[PDB]
Amino acid sequence: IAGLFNIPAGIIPTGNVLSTIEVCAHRCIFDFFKQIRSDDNSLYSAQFDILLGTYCNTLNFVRFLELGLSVACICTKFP
Amino acid sequence: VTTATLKRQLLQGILQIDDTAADVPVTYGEMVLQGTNLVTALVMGKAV
Repeated sequence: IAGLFNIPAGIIPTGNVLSTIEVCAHRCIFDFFKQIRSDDNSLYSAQFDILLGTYCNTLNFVRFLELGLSVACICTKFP
Repeated sequence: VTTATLKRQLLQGILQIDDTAADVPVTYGEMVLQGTNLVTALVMGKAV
């Protein structure tokens, strides 16, 4: 039930419990209850995975079309 | 981080000093963030 950033607890209640019944009744899958009077504390609290900039490695662009091979061996083309 | 005597001996025997100035940063790096973006991201779940 708990262990996440937010606890929806199923659906948002429409005020109070109707049918004139207790909010606890029989505990089957629900066991957490909390009633407040006016607002709450810790109003500045959140959780998000922020990220500034995409860090990546740099690789030199090296190809086989280099003058070293042409100056070391004989270069020819036979298409 | 080296010993004073060792660094003095090194600078007198082998190493040479040719520095007269330094570099001082001119950016404090102070910035602020608004919680509205975090709230909207949390209330949406998936965002770009």
